[PDB]
Amino acid sequence: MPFKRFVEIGRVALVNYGKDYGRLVVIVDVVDQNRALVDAPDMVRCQINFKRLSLTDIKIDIKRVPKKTTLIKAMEEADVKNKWENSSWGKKLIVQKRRASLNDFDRFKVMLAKIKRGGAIRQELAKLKKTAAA
Amino acid sequence: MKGRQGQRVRLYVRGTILGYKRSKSNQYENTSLLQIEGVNTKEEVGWYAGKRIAYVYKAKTKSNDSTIRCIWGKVTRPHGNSGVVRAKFRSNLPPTSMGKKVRV
Amino acid sequence: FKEANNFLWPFKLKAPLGGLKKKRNHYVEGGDAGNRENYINQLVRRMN
Amino acid sequence: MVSGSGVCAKRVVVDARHHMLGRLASIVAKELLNGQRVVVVRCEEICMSGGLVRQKMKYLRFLRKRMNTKPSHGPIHFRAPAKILWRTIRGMIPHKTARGEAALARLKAYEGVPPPYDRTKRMVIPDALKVLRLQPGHRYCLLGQLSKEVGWNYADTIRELEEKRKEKAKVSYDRRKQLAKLRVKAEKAAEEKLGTQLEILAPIKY
Amino acid sequence: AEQYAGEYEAQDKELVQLKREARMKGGFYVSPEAKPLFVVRIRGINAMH
Amino acid sequence: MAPTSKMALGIKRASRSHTYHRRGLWAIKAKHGGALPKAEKPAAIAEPKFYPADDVKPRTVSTRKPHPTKLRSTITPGTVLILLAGRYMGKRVVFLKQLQSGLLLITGPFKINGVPIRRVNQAYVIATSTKVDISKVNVQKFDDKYFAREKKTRAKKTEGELFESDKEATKNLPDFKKDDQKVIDAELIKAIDAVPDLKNYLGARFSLRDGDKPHEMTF
Amino acid sequence: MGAFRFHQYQVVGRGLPTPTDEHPKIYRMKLWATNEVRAKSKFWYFLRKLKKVKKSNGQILAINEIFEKNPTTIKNYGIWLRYQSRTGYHNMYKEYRDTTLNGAVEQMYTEMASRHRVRFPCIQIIKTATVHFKLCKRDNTKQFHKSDIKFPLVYRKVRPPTRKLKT
RNA sequence: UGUUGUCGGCCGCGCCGGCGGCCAAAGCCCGGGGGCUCCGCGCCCCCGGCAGCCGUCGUCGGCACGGCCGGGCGCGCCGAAAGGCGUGCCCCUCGGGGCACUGCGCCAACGGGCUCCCCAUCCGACCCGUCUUGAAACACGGACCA
RNA sequence: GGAUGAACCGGAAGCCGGGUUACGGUGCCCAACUGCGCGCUAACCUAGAACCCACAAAGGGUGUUGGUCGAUUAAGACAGCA
RNA sequence: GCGCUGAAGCGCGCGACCCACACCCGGCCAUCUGGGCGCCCCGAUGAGUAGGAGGGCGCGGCGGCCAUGCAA
Repeated sequence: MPFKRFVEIGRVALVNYGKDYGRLVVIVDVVDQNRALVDAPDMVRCQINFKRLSLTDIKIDIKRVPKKTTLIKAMEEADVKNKWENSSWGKKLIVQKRRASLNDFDRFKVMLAKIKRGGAIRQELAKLKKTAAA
Repeated sequence: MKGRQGQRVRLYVRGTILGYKRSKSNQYENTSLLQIEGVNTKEEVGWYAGKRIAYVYKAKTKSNDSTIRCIWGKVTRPHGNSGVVRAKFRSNLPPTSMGKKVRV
Repeated sequence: FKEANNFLWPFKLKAPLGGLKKKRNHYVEGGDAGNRENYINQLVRRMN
Repeated sequence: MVSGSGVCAKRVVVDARHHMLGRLASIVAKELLNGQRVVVVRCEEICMSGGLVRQKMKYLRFLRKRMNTKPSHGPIHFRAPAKILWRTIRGMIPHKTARGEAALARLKAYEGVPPPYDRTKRMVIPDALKVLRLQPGHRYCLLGQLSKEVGWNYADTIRELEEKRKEKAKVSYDRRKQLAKLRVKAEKAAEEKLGTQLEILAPIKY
Repeated sequence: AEQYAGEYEAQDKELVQLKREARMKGGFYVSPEAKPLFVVRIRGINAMH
Repeated sequence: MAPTSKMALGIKRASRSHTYHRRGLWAIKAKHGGALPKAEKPAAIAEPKFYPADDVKPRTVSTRKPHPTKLRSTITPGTVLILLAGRYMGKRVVFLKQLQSGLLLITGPFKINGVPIRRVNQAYVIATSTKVDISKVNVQKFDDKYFAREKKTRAKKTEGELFESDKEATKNLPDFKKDDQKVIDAELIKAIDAVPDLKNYLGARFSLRDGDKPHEMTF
Repeated sequence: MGAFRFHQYQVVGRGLPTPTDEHPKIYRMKLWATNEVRAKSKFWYFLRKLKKVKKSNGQILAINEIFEKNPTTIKNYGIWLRYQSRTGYHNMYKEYRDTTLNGAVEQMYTEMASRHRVRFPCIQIIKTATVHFKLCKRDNTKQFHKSDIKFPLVYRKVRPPTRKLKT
């Protein structure tokens, strides 16, 4: 792909790498067809030439031109978009992150136990199949 | 682009070989036992099973056997699981090539 | 103290850690050769 | 980043559909050198970037070369897409040494599907084509579009491709119709699912 | 080294701004530097006179 | 650098104190250094040799320094170790050897009829409340006198002391079985209860001796 | 900004010289560079180019940089420029859309390299000139960006923006 | 005789933090003026208070690992352990700090070589000797050995 | 290191061991990136310091990108049709 | 070489890596610095044809010393 490149606001974007070490961003100022200023509420602004930083589906409700206070206000209005963000499209990383945190005792018993039950569910599910089948 | 999903993959990373056991009379094959210094994360051993360890056979550096043999095995299984791991090598190694730093 | 140097007599430096940027080039082009106050102190702290 | 096709201790099935021939061959040669036993499937559906005439001249300089100069015995040229892929592997591997020849002999390339490897074939980490001919980005050529202009094995291969595709479409259509039924009674029994104290901390780790 | 620069701030006031935002560079005065050296021989003795 | 600054900053300072206690007693440690010591028969030769004393004393100290410290990095007690899981009560094992971390040898006695011993990559071990000064080294496999029963009754007292903590603590009892299942291991949570030791350690110390020398083994 | 592109170095100086009533008189010529290493060198090209001096008959008083000047923010820089290709150096007057002074060099080095072909030995430019947005004359990328600032057109090409994933 | 834990030295590694350099400053909130665009938005610039934190030089501060090689410390008491327990000075005058004050001696655990072949890898360009500026040499000399 | 290679580059070597590098290189063969930001090319140009060894000229090219200057424009252009 | 093409080409920047016998480091061989008691030690440089200069190995018979031999 040459892709989305531009020049507009409201469109959240998600990272294809850099320093930071973060990161999700939305584009505040738009400043030809390569260069753009991306910022976030609790993330640092950067002006990048950013072909290879790709923009996600979920879009946040703001109009064109954002200084800092305005951006904050927009974020407050939205939020919700971050949840979609924790989950899903780009976005994903809070559900994944929930994954990484887990090779650890308390964490390992919570797991055998999800498992143990999962089994009980397989068994109920299987019984159901048998009644349905014939 | 690359559509970063990804996974991570990083070269790091050093480790040392503990010692390589070449045994027969005729039932067993060969073992190598490996220690990475700290590295792979409990998650990153676990998610994986499947480390390639590639160690360069580099002059190290008296006059060494500098040959165009870079050897890369695979890590079979933890035995050590939060540290040390078992490994095997498929060509078979250089001389007593125990010791030398292991890398990916 | 121009004759306190009169050292004893050459420093035997380690090859630099992580290398040069290339040897065939001067300071202007991002190379190593030539005069440079900053980068000598970088280079000697690589040559440990 | 992690290469998501690559190592398995034993597998090895590769999908060649709209993959890039030299990119797929490069990973396959590395899996073969590692001691894997590699089966590339759908060799007819694999892609090479570049404009048809210029791909056609490369192979054609081999085709005038097929004729002459003559004992017999090789230099030799394979008409057909698996065997073109095999010719590509026998340049990718160091092709004068027992370790390389033993790696070559662990490859098979099969056209369509062999009779059934119904364990799915898997895609190589972005080997695949769409973009790598870029939108536009001029032409690409399929190996089954090259080998129609070079000959059988191809021709039988694309006729057997057709039948194996038509029957496995029919068999897929109905297995999907039962799988959807199984999914719907499975999801309702996760919507229901009895209770917890331990059990719902796991779906708070999706 | 701070005092060598330091008179150059303390008297001066023409040096920083105009200078960011405009070209040429200033009249007045300058402070000197010294300074001794170290030499390490990067290139070997093969093919030089 | 942060540990290593502290050592400097006399020099010696306690070692300037040490002399003093001898100076205080009264008047001394030139005479006693010169006048002493033993000698004179013997047989043969150069007498090039040796040991006990003064170097050996830094080498034991020196060897003591990883030893806390590797536990600060990895957390726990030391050896002696209990099956948490398996049998509700049951019995006690000591880590005599690492093939590795993970592959471990867990121990006991056998002099008449005996007792096994396992090498495992796991099966069943989480640690207790005791520390020694080894890491995880001794072995081959030795012990014996009363001690299928004693080591074991030492087990019962720890298994009671543990079983109560396993009731108070766990997530429950079923993956204390997964923790016991693991056995590399290790970091997360370590120190619960089981108070005190004084016997537990005395017992562990004997176990180390028993998996050492000199019994049953000599020809 | 992160791993440079060319911060302009304000060198004030001298020319320190002789027992004759002469002496050299004052300069900046304000040069874009990566820190002192480029300066030293930059002066010998300025001193060879304008005045002829020596190396020694340039003495340098002080250096001041510029620290984020632009605050990230913008202009489409008019550059008066020299590229060496199939002979010596040819003049060019390039006015192009950019971020900043960090970016302008690269877009020139890449356009002098591709567009103009330039290979290593080359030295830089003559000047870089801010201009106003409505004013920017010639041509393609910048004209569109000028239009984007207008607006309507911040909010045009969202019209691919928000049109990859879908609405 | 073989192995494994370690204390000491050497080098490598990644990460974190502070201060000064660019009189510090992006900055933001407050307050005042100018310009462009004169279709208005929006853009810009300058000055004072002020959350704030930045990319780079220099420097210092804190940790954790590996590889290789080898085996300064005590001399009364308590303290498993590490550690403190003699006294004077001074800064801070808080926690504490540095500074000063005889001689002598000198580790743990456990129970092989070589020949030919095969596979990997390189020399590889024979060797070898000679001739030659240059030898594998399609330059010369040898069947092989005693 | 340069596919091979007396004299190009790195480099001047007792033997060994380990560490880091130089030149040069990092898709596979082949250790190590299918590295980052950007831009040009679609001819398989093209994977090339140097070499008897790697050719390509005078001259031409509305291919394509890019820079600039003059004039003409809603006091309606350029072209086409009428 | 396989052979790529929004690059595995090209150019402008850049990050991390790889890689010698080099350079460091450890231990050791000559000469020389010298030192110290026929012997020990500290550090440096230390490829090699023609070739000079010097120490040593082996052959055969002779002499003085000193043995070995029914299994040389």
